[PDB]
Amino acid sequence: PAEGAFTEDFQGLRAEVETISKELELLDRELCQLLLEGLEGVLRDQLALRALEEALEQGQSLGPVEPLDGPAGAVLECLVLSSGMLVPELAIPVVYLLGALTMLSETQHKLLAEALESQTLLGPLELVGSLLEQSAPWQERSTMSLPPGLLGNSWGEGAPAWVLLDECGLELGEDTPHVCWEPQAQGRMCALYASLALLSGLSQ
Amino acid sequence: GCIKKAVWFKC
Repeated sequence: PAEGAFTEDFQGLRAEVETISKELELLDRELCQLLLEGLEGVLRDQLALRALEEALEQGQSLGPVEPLDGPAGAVLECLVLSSGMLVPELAIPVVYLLGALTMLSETQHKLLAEALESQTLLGPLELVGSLLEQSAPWQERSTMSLPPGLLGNSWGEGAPAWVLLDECGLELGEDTPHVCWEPQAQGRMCALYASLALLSGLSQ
Repeated sequence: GCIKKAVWFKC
């Protein structure tokens, strides 16, 4: 009593993400930098993530936004006209990002703020995307040969890439197999991939 | 050839 499968594959997930991440509005470098500084500060504060998500109202807000304190306000200033009205084409990709971030832990939000601050989004994006592509089918537990250290990522217990993946429910090792795919990790790994792709897209 | 695109700037 439905069409297609319950679950997409990596190609389908990447296509879904790219309908947003590859169709973003163009931002001038100064506006782009202010937006990224704002998002970095929002990722470091659980209340700022909530306040920003509430202000955007999934793109349904009518009327000028209420001014917010701190980083959530700094992001809102990059998405509104001088009147305080939200621009849907600027706000809707941020709504998708906030939606994906709801699946991630506070530890992962702080690591994404560090990745943003250090302009290191592509490394983690490639690692997560490669693990999602190579772990087909996601319903089955499997050991993988991909060694994250050989892709230029720091790898070992407590390294940023290690914590980011461990927080998804993957089983990690310092020796091969470095990563074991667990079906329980599907949602968090997909959300992490979408969040890194959107942050990379927003960074232009 | 050239093409016109919309670019958002800080006020």
